Amino acid sequence: MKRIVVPHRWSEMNRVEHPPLMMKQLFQGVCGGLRWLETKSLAQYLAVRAIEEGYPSTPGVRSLQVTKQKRLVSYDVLDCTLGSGYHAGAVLENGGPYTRVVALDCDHDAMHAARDLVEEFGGDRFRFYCCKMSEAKAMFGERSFDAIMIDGGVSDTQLEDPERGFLLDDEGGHRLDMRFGPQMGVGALEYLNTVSQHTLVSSLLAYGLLEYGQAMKMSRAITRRKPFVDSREVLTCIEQAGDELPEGGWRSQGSRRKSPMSWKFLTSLRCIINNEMYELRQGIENALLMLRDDGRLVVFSRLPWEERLVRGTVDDHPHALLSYVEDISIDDVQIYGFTRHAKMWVITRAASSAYALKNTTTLTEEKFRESSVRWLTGMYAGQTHGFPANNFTFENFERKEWVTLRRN
Amino acid sequence: GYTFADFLRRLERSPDSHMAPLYHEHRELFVRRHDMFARVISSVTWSKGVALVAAAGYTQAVNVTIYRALLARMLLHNRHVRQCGAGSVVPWSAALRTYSEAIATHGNAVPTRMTLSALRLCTPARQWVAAISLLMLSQANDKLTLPMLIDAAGC
Amino acid sequence: WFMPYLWSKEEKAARQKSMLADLEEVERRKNEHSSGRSAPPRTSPPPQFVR
Amino acid sequence: HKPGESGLQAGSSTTIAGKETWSQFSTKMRYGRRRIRVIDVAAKMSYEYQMLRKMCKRRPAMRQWAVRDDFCDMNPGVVIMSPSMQAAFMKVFRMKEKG
Amino acid sequence: GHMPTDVPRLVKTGNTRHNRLIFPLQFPPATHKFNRAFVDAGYQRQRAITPAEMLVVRQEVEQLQQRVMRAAPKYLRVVRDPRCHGKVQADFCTPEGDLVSGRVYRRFYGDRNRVSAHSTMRWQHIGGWKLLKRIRRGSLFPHNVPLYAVTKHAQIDFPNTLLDTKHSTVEQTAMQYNDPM
Amino acid sequence: RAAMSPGGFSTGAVTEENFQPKATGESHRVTRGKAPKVTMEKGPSNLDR
Amino acid sequence: RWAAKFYGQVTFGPRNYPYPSSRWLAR
Amino acid sequence: PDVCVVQVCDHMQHDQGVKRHALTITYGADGFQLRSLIRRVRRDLERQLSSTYWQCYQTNERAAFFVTTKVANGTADLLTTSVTQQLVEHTESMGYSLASSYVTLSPDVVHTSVRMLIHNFTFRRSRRVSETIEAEPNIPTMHVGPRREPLNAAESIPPRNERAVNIWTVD
Amino acid sequence: STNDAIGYFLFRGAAMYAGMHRVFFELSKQLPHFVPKTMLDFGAGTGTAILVAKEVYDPGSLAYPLYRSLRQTMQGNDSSRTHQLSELRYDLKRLQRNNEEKKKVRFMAVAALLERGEVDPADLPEDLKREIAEVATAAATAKKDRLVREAHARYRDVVDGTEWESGDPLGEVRASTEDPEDVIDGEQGDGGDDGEAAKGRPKTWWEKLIDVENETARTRAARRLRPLQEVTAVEPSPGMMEIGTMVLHDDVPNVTWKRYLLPEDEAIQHDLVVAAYSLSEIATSENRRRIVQQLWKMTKGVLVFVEFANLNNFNILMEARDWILEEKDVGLWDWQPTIVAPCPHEHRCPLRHCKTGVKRKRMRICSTEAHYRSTFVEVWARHMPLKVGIEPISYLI
Amino acid sequence: ELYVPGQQIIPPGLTRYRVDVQYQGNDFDGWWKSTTRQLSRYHART
Ligand SMILES: Nc1ncnc2c1ncn2[C@@H]1O[C@H](CSCC[C@H](N)C(=O)O)[C@@H](O)[C@H]1O
Ligand SMILES: Nc1ncnc2c1ncn2[C@@H]1O[C@H](CSCC[C@H](N)C(=O)O)[C@@H](O)[C@H]1O
Ligand SMILES: [Zn+2]
Repeated sequence: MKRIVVPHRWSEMNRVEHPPLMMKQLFQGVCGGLRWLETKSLAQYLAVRAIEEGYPSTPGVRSLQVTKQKRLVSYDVLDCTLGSGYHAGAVLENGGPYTRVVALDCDHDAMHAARDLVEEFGGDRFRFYCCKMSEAKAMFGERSFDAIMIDGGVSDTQLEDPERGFLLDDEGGHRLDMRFGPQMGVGALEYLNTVSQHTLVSSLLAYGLLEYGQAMKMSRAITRRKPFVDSREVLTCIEQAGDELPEGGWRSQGSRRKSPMSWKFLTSLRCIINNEMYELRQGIENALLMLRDDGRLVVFSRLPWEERLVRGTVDDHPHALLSYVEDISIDDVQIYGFTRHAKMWVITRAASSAYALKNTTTLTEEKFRESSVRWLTGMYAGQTHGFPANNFTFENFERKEWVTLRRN
Repeated sequence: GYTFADFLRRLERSPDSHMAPLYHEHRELFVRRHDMFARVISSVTWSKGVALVAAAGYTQAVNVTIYRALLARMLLHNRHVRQCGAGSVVPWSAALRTYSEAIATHGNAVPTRMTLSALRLCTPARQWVAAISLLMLSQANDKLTLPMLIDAAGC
Repeated sequence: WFMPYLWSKEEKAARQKSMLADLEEVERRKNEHSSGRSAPPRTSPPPQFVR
Repeated sequence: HKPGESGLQAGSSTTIAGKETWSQFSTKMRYGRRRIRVIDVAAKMSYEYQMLRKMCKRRPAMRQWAVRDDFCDMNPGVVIMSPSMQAAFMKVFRMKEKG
Repeated sequence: GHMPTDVPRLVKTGNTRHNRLIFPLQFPPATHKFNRAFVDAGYQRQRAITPAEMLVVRQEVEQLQQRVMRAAPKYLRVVRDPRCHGKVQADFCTPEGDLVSGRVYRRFYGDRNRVSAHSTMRWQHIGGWKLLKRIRRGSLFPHNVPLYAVTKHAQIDFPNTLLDTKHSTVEQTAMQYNDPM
Repeated sequence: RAAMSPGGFSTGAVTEENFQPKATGESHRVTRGKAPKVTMEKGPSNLDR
Repeated sequence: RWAAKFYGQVTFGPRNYPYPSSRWLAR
Repeated sequence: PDVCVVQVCDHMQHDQGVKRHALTITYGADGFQLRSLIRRVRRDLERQLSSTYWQCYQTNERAAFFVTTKVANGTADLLTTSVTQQLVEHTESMGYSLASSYVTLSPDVVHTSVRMLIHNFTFRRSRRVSETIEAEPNIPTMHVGPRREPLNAAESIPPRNERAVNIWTVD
Repeated sequence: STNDAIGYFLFRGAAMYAGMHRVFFELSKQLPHFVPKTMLDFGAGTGTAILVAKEVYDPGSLAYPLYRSLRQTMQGNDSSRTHQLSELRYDLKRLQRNNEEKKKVRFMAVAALLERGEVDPADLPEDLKREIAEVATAAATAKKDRLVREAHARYRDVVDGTEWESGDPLGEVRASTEDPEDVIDGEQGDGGDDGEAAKGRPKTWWEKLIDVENETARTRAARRLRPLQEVTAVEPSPGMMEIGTMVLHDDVPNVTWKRYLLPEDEAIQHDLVVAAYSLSEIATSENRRRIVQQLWKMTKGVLVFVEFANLNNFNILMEARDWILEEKDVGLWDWQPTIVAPCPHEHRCPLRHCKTGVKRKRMRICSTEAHYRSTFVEVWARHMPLKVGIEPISYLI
Repeated sequence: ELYVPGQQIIPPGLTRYRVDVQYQGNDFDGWWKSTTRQLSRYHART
């Protein structure tokens, strides 16, 4: 009678979790909306129906044959990145019953946070997969979730782990594999030893920070001095070109433009590997496909290029409307140690006429004269009679393809 | 100049003590290919297989499929010594040693087919305390099945 | 002859300086670091045995 | 462009409220047109069914030579795009204006 | 009266040309109940094709393709497009390291006599006249069928790829005849 | 060539960090310039001291 | 003007290629 | 045997306040269970430092190995004095006692900053003559970045229909 | 850049799609048993070569169905022949079976299973009705793949308003369960020896008919023949990578996007390495002889070079043909390079050394050509409406 | 038959024999040479 256990490693013994960013401000954002009130009105409509048929009550003032039993009022939420599960746990706890959370993550180490949530409540309220946030539309389809919450960046579990990278003040040579999941390729030690000087500059300029006068100085130091045994020889070369790293590490409460070139390089090199420009742009535009009509979308932004991407998407997408943007409360910066520039962008979807709201504020006279030219010259034309264009239509089915679904 | 069949012939004609140099001589076939190691275990004697895994334990990190193919070759040698009539059966001590090396290298990662092969190898020697110990080990790891009970009652 | 005729004195000086700098960098990197891998090995090699 | 009028026709109204520009109308036509019409399965038989239909009508002494000619023809023919490829081809085409 | 061989009979029809005469060794068909009593003289069968017939002939197709795949690395490779004016003439990458140019005729012409048991409609499928007419370059051509007037292209030592065509004519002549200036 | 030559056939333990790759980039049929060799260091005489 | 758009696209090595330095170029 | 000699050959590299060790522990005779020696080193050193800075595996029946990848001066001798204490305490458990020992430090190589610390021990015959399995492979694997396969992909579970009741009691 | 990557994919999309379908048609014919369980794509700018390898080796797990009437969907692979057998059996029951007795079992069992749920009593008095239950379980699993093809997205069952089943939410016991179907040669045991003595039993055409007409063992043959589990794509430029991710993530799930090929990376052994239109795009500063020698050492199975038919590209491909054929006599015979397609002689190519190719540029390229239905982009940029486009390609398997 | 880790492995099917020879050296070209001259007296080894 010998029980077998695998010996724990130091990253497993001294594992730290991620602090809650905002709990009450998220629950009003990711739950509350037009999809929430008609859900809460449907629960009150079913309660007064239950006392009508003759069920036992309390004195108080008011597809196919295997799956015939479908669920009641339940409010389906998708978590693109659960991380430590505090934002995924606030929806199922404070929402009470009739709520669900489907959680995704890039790292398999979030199964520990997914395991601890099922022990409280599971099987019918929690569901977990391991995938990127851009592959959510490919595995859930359009109009799938009543709400979608999106986080970004690195959790505090991956920061303090010496095997996951992200250690700046450890004074020891560890491999600088700073990536969020196994679905990406090379890490930063293998990137900076193989990237050219031109490819590194063009990747740094995509994230706004570390502009062309500063990006060519940091890339000159990398490409000329790259025997890189470990992260320690990289951090000496980075801090020699620019200033030394701040004492706050990755989380610096200073200004964005007043931050040193060493912090601007390391925060952008983290974004180069995991491709946060592609992951957040496709994570937002697929979420507006997967949302229901008048749903809610919550995206957290902690970087100034992320504030341009959320602002740039909602003005051009013909369903997205920014409900409100909330900054981080000042008390959560002290006890938890978050970034002061962290905002919460609560985006809602429109049923129709989303551009009629945006033309109230943003409609200039030069936009009106440009719109007259594009109708006269016909620049709003697409393609219909080409080879791939004849097989494409809108979301509503035609009369020609309803006869196809009868036989198929 | 040489193929895998000539290498298998050189392995099957050489003695067991020469399992260590040739494995270290042609280690380009074994250092990254577990399929080649499984094929080279399944094509030779069981004693040459346990000599090869004893040589490879100090160099590489062998998987559970290696010990699975080793127990499969030992069961096939038991079948051949049942059908032909000459030679000795595979000793239960070698089967317990192989299963113990697999359970010390890979803990709670071996299938129950490993325990089934170990019980089928401990069956013709009528070693029942080994079956009781294997049942206790498998019950402590929360994996106790009915064919394991069948083969332990056969032991 | 057209390419040295087009170049000035400081351009040819910069060309020779960059050529000698890249040459000595390549020579010191092939004398110090071996076997490629685009990375130093970070660990001393394990002890070899006579087989 | 008022949302009541169609895009190919032209509206006669001169009002401004509740109307989108044609740069914005071109956005929602590139956005909303993502779907492929349903392929009729029963209308077109499979290619393995069509060749085995022809092998039954051939003489059995001549069947070995038709297999040799079908094997030695390494050209698939006119390669039309699969609907998985046609969806990816239009996904790139709908992310930017035609101009 | 032809005895089955696998050695092609080379009939030299002139300088740099010869004639490859080999015959593709016809096999008997399967003896299952769907091949039996097949109406061959009619050519207008209206008998109902059961799905049992299509699954039997599917396994016969896999047996015949497994037989033709064993001879597949011994086949030729059509490298230039065939011309078709009665005869079919193409260029082939042989499995000997040679570039030949052979002709395929529609009607039967044996190595010893013209007498045979085939029609013209049969032998146009046997000898690959229907095959080589319909295939373009990059596909296989059998070695077992006879090839008429095969001429081997001359070879040089240095590759002709990435060679300048602005050379003079007498040095392009010296370059192509393997004796450069 | 004698200073860098290992005595006899020698093998060590394998890990994912130590590789010794076959990434040469030239032909394997040529062996001119491929042997491991030390640079010759001759010490000074006492006249040079 | 379409050819000058790719000048910011080439690598820094063969960018100024008829001249060794890029300081004395036309800016 | 009646005596036991343990020769340890370090390979040091120093770059301005850091060290880099490579200890090849070697015993004098066969019979010493070095699998129990290494698992004493692995349990002691996992609580102090992560496995991303050091590895420890067996290379022979009478030889072991241990490395350290460029840590600071206070961290490196923390590892070597923890290895050399589990070296003697494993041999004290065999029935021996440390008779004598010595240490030798070598100068630098003529072009590199590489040292060789020779540490030798000598023991003598002192003694007159259902636990938990903790399983780990001999040659360890590197945990660089995220995991490629999930946490439950390592362990194996039987099917639920084949599961039986426990015939021994479990408390 | 990403603006160049849009115009590269919209203009060369159907051209590279047809050029890869030409090579995989010959690879499925010449090597029928090959299933590339892991795939590397060198220089995968746009994922056309990964998408066709999904279409050739796994036509059933795509989001959208293939046009079944085409010759390009008739491959020789074991996974393709399994999917073609299901589509053939659909055509047999619809066309070659005039009896409507198939309908009589369907609409009765639909009416039977609907009425036993809430009106009729239990199935306990009717004995030996396991033929109804095991078909209805198999018909239910046929409905699960039916809704995936209608919605063009897997994991649609959790989207629906059905209740989630309690137990295993994370998928831990489904990914770690012991399969009872994989039995190696030693794990089988204690059977009648007449089954192992009598060889050559299923040689009759009748026993072959029962081998294919049942579908319970075909799914067991498909779970072992996993066609594409892990796919690795290599691309240095970020403009191509973010558009190649948009192509592949809808139909090819879990694709690892590496940014650079390292000399460290050749310790990972893949079944298929595809360098599609990438050997010509390697810059002159990088040693191309090192890269194509590294790509050969990452192959368990097939290494596929596909290039456009050009004078500079054919010289690159013929040099890469000579560099890999130089690795013949280095070691073990079973790992030496063999040319499967197109050139069968393994000497120098006679068209590369012909007499006529000195002064004639047309007799220089040992290539082939693929035909395709051109899109609206190609007929706009070439000013002529080509309903059939021509893509000449040089390939090497 | 035991194995020691530095012994000469003789491949199967072959057996090693010791030959003791002598030659004059003035008449021969010597033993085997590695590289011969490029662009009467034979080697003793051949
Ligand atoms: N593109 C992406 N798709 C899915 N998960 C991602 C992702 N990028 C990062 N992640 C994951 O998100 C985690 C950090 S998000 C940080 C906060 C945490 N999610 C929370 O709710 O409290 C990391 O562990 C990372 O693995
Ligand atoms: N040296 C190199 N190493 C790796 N990739 C390279 C490379 N040189 C060029 N490439 C990449 O290879 C790609 C070839 S374009 C071909 C795209 C894709 N293989 C297809 O056929 O659909 C280019 O996008 C380029 O970015
Ligand atoms: Zn050729």
